[PDB]
Amino acid sequence: GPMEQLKHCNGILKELLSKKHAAYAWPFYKPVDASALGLHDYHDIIKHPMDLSTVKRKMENRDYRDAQEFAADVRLMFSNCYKYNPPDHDVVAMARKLQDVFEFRYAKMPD
Ligand SMILES: O=c1cc(N2CCOCC2)oc2c(-c3ccc4c(c3)OCCO4)cccc12
Ligand code: NA
Repeated sequence: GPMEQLKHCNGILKELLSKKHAAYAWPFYKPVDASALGLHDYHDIIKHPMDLSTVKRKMENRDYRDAQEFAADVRLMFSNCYKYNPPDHDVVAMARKLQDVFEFRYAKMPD
């Protein structure tokens, strides 16, 4: 059921935030600070910002009703990176590596 599947989602989230993946997960830890990064068009291009700290707060607050809602947010965060940047940027390479971790473990969710 949704609560058990959400436990698996919480496990995935913990893994994505763990030292194991820190070499490529770090960009996704906190909301993009567009002003600090000089990305003055970021919020014109990205209508729905997302990041792992926001996903974690939503999980902790029981905001996600099912695993599909959680996965849509995680995928939104990666898609924003693919949308904003040229495909050969290092931040996109990091997004792709972290998304592989996410998708392969999400595919192991119990029914
Ligand atoms: O979509 C993104 C676009 C960019 N950009 C900055 C780099 O150049 C390309 C444009 O950063 C993102 C970051 C990020 C966050 C903090 C950083 C960082 C990058 O880089 C070093 C300094 O701390 C995180 C998630 C998505 C993006
Ligand atoms: Na989805």
